[PDB]
Amino acid sequence: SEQESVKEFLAKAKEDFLKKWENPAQNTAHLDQFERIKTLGTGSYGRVMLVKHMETGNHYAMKILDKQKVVKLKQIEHTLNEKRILQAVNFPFLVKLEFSFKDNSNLYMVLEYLPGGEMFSHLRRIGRFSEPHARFYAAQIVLTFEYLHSLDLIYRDLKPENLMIDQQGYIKVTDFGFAKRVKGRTWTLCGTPEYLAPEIILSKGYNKAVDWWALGVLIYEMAAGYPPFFADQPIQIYEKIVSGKVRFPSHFSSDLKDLLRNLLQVDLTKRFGNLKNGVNDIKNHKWFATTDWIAIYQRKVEAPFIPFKGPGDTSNFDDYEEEEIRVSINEKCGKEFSEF
Amino acid sequence: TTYADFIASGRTGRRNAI
Repeated sequence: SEQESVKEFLAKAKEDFLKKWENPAQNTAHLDQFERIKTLGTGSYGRVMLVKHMETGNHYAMKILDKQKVVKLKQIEHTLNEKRILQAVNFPFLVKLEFSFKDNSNLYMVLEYLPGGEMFSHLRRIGRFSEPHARFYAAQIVLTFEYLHSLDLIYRDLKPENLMIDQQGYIKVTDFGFAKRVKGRTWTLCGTPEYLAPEIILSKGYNKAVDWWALGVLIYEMAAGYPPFFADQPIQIYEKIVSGKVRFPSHFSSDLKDLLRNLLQVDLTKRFGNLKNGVNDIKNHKWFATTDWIAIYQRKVEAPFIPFKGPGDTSNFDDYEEEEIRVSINEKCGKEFSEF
Repeated sequence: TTYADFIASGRTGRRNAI
């Protein structure tokens, strides 16, 4: 039985997760063991750099967070939570945390490196994805959310900017900066404006159904090349989202439109993923009729795109200014990050 | 067109979380 196999798989995954969640791993490397290659991304907290593990020659994406900046930006809980989730999860489409450590100034998370880069870059380059291309990525997200939701984790920041592509053309969910492990409802205003479910905008209690709404936004943006609700400023985007109105490009198939009407559903008692049959309402939808869910999970499906090569191995990535990694002689924010 | 409106929005670049 396929259904009893799903139940047994998830029961084992929860047992594995809870063991790691209760006793997280800490201090599994040191900065002196890595060579910096290039900055891949910069933000408020700090940055992500491509690095080489000197002992093996393996490459990784190292997230560097300045402890003082994290404290100033009120991100202590978010930082500790992101690391705690990353070390406890295990799914083929979730980025692996290889090592983590801290020094006087910084927190370090050494992650699996995804050389295919952002889905965002490819989507804006190509304009839009064909429906089979969009469907392949959408199927990965469905399975990822079925896994995360089973562990009572709400993701809350789905967007092309967050979805990396690996060597096999498969996507990888990477950023857990807003994910929360909660059973009932939650109230925080977080996420990205275009991707917010109306109940988030309206300050109502919300649950895992917000991720199914964000999936609708993602599918739409992938298939259209632009999101369903956009405007000059976030407040104007919120107005469109809460309106209860959506328009589709003429090239969208009838099946795609029907799936999107069920995901981009204001009414929580009607939203797909949130009904009695849960995720099976999405998995069994006509738009996914050609999807072999087990073959996607087993990574047996040939990806629609497998990532012009210029000088070096980072030639297709944007150029960030290479800034120093300063390690103060004084320990900063020791008590705040003792669990890291 | 909707595509022209998307370009005019000025939110075609990478979007930050709130």
